[PDB]
Amino acid sequence: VTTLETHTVSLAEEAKDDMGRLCYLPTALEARSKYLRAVVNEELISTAKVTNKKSLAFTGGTNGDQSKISTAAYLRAVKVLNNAPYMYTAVLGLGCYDNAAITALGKICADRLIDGFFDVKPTLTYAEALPAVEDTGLLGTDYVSCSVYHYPFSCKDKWTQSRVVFGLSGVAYAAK
Amino acid sequence: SQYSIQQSLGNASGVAVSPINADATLSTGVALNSSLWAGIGVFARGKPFTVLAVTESNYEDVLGEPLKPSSGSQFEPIRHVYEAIQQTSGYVVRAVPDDAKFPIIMFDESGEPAYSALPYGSEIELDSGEAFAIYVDDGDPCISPTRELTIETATADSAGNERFLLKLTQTTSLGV
Repeated sequence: VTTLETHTVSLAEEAKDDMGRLCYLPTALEARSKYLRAVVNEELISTAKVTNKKSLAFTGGTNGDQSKISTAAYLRAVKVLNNAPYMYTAVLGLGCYDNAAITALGKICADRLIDGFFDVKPTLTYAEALPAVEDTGLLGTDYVSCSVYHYPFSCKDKWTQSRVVFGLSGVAYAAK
Repeated sequence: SQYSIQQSLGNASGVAVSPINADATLSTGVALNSSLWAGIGVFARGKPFTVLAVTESNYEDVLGEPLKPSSGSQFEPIRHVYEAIQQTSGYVVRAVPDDAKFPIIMFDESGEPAYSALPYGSEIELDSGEAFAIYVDDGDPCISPTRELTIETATADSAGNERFLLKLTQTTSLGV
């Protein structure tokens, strides 16, 4: 058991710290803690009481099965990338092989005049690797700023020392 | 995000870029016009059988793409004018035989379009139908690249006069 942080806070609607910091419950929580958010009923905050509680652990929450990945999540993330108000000159496949997502990112690269680092399935032998370029659908005069990568080999894990296979797209990005 | 840069540009208050071109030429200079020259010639574009004042700034397109020398002996005028432009401007007159034909686009009372081509010098008239018509006599074949128009009705003025926007465009065989 290792502690992380502790914060005092007052339930008062106009709660203030001795240094003047805001002690309002959700406001103080978002101001200090980067891990917990709270919702407080305005009609019950006045009558809300406190108690001494120990070992309060969240239950029932989990990410579920991360193996199953949806094109809807892919496109939503692409939308987030587009709407991000920060500069970024390079994008990565980063282990994504969904054709629709690849096409979406290719269109993003085209319409933002940026560089793309798409990667294909490493398991594809050279026989089926060649048609995979056409299967990408990014072939053309517009999607020329991007690049497509493949890694037809097997390596050893640094951490678990296991026979593993993963693309060289990030390695190439780091090299350039 | 809006920070992305598009390729097609309009009237909106923004700055972006046009698609890349590689098959283009350019030449800078200011005509001294100490001595002035003129003569006959055959060129892409340009109103035939009419004196045309051409300088170092505009001859590149107003004279059009220089013609292939293998095509007869028609490289003589283009070579000569390119030689003469580095010193002064000219008042060239373009001459074409009867084989030269310009396109005409007729528009009916309800806006239906129709295509035609007629030899230069000949004047076209409007019959009982076909409310009006337009034509280009600039000497451009409009085949390589081709010239297109777009019509879109818009809001009226204070008088309520029906208005529409017209947009002229040049489209290359490649797709630019």
